[PDB]
Order: sequence, then structure tokens, then C-alpha cells
Amino acid sequence: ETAAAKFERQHMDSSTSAASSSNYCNQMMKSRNLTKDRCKPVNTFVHESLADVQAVCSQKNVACKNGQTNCYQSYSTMSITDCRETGSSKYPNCAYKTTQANKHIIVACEGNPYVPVHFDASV
Ligand SMILES: *CC(=O)NCCNc1cccc2c(S(=O)(=O)O)cccc12
Repeated sequence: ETAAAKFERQHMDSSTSAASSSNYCNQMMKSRNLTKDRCKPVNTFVHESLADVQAVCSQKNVACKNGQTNCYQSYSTMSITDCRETGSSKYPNCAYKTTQANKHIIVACEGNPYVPVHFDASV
């Protein structure tokens, strides 16, 4: 899987404007294969068009949590869904808490075309 493709699979959900219900994370973590060999503990889904996320690579340049400088913060807020494993979750029965919000996203960009390869965080 290419870096750009892995990002898309793990973070893009342009089919919905926002998480429907509390079971959104349980379904999405499963269908995007994030519960295949381990319960990925934390994951953020972005509900905006691929083009709008891609555009962030031309927005505000900031440092990445790791100190690298190829991160960008979106000018505007975006619809996101935070998925976090519950204190009780255990493989293979992965359980998640869903939290919908509108925040600015921060992504790491690379290549050419210069596209998002990692979801750094949101604010
Ligand atoms: C959710 C997600 O963004 N998946 C893309 C694959 N994971 C990933 C890509 C690039 C960097 C990176 C880092 S790092 O700290 O910049 O090295 C850490 C964890 C995952 C990724």
C-alpha cells in the first residue's frame, strides 16, 4: 500500500457528513480493516471531500508532534470523528467510543503530488 493510499483508507470517510450513532466507530474500524490483528487504539475519520483534505498541504505550515516540519494545519474547521477503544476492549472483540466534532486538522505531507500521509492531530 502506498503512503497516500494507507492514509485514505485509515482516515477518509467523505460518504457521511458526520457519525450517525454511537456504533459508527465499531463499524468503521472494522470495515477499514483496523481491527485485523490488533485493536488499533485510536483513529480519526475526516468527513470532508478528498480534495479539501488534500488542500491542507498548502495551508499553515507547523511542526509535527515528532518535531519534523512537514505538517500543515487546516485554516477552517472540518467534520471529524474520533474513535477510541474503551477501557474494557480486548482483541478480537474491539469496542470503541465515538466522538463527533468540528475541528482544525493537522496532517503530514509528502511526495509529488504533495499529499497527506499521516494524521497528526486535530484542534
Ligand atoms: C492514520 C494514518 O495517518 N495512517 C498513515 C500511516 N501511518 C503513518 C504514516 C506516516 C508517519 C507515521 C508516523 S511518524 O511519527 O511521522 O513517523 C507515526 C505513526 C504512523 C505514521
